[PDB]
Amino acid sequence: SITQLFDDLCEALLPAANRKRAKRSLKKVAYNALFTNLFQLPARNKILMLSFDLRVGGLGPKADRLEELVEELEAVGSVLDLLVQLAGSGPPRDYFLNNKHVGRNVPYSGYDCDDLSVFEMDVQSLISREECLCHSMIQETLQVMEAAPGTGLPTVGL
Amino acid sequence: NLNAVRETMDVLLEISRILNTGLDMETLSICVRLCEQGINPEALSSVIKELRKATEALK
Amino acid sequence: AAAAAANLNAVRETMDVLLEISRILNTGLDMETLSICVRLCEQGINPEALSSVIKELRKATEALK
Amino acid sequence: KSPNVLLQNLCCRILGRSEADVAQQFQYAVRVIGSNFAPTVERDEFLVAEKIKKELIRQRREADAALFSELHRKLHSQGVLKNKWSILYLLLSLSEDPRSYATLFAQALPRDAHST
Amino acid sequence: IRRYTDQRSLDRSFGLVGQSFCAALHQELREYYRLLSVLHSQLQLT
Repeated sequence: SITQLFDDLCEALLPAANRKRAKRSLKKVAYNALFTNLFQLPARNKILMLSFDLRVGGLGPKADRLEELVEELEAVGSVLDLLVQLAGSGPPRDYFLNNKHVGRNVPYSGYDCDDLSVFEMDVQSLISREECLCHSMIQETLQVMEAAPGTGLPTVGL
Repeated sequence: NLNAVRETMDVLLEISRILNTGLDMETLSICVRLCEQGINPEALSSVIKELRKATEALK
Repeated sequence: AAAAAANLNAVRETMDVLLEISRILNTGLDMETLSICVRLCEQGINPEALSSVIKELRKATEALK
Repeated sequence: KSPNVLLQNLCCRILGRSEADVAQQFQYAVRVIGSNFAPTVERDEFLVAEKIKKELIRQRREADAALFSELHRKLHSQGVLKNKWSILYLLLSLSEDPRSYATLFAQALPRDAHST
Repeated sequence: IRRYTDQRSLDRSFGLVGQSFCAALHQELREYYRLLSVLHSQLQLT
């Protein structure tokens, strides 16, 4: 029932390994903010508005995937008006781009040379992952090499 | 109805996963049921956003 | 202020000029729609896309005429 | 404005019908204008002025071809707009006769000699 | 490929399918020059 549906919302979004009084106190805040609101254009169009903002930043087939999935999702409309508010807030290969040597019915458009320099940034991203990792190994120990006895260690606290 | 509501839940899982929402399968089904009751979505948007800040200060 | 109201004056003049340019080349769009097209052209936009839309929305009322 | 809803404003401008009365034309427009919204061409209000002259000469009104030349002077006299190319190229795109060939006439660069 | 076309355009007894064949080898030199233009712009690389 509905007095449990906010509490189960409270449990799943709380991880684990006080925090045993906090669940029961946070369902109180869940009801206390339910009735702050209650005292005081279709649904699919907002999804079309976010897919447009995908298309401006590139990634066309992804926006086409969003819309082919919401055309069958018309068969829930009160869920999407909530979904669009949590689509901006987050947590706190293919070979057919530049290949014509496959198929038999394969396009002729010749060269590109307008994002083939951004086909080398495709490799710059991969090397920039594996160089940011070696930057996150040298700092987590350089914070250790300069330290003092028992300032972060509670073993001196015994 | 039941096969069609299974299919519409699956499609609803996919479009919230590529949009990279912090929610999961279970909390999607909870929120879907809460909106299926007739509860105002504008109020649920507050409790999810304030929970997802307030639960981290505990850990 | 006053100098911030004079900017809007230099926009209201500029739009009158754009309306004159619109009429001596003869579009079927009026001032109200044209202002929305001016909003679009402020962000920077290609008319190879826009003209098809205008000649389509004028073609979407021949069956509702 | 925000560019996503600004299209719907145009769609509700031409036909006054609601955005719940039709959703396919509106979807067709989010299909067409997105991935053709940011320019991939090099801008020139110069070249477009030199064909706006060629359009109004083709209608054989030479004084109005000199009237546009004054209106274009006014446009620079204010200086309240950044992209003066786009709207004139737009109004040129929607040209119509109130009363051939074009590939041998000047068009801009499609960024096949410049890439970032 | 350019040296061949340099003399065929002085030639006339090469039909008019040959002068359609070799005429559809002008675009194919052009696109090379387009590639080289893109490379020249980005030179100021390795």
